[PDB]
Amino acid sequence: EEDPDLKAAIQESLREAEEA
Ligand SMILES: [Zn+2]
Ligand SMILES: [Zn+2]
Ligand SMILES: [Zn+2]
Repeated sequence: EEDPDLKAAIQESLREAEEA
C-alpha cells in the first residue's frame, strides 16, 4: 500500500526544487 500524501508531498518538493 502506497501513501498518496507521501507521494504528493514529494512531487510538490520536486516542483519546488525546479523553481530555483
Ligand atoms: Zn504497497
Ligand atoms: Zn497525510
Ligand atoms: Zn491527506
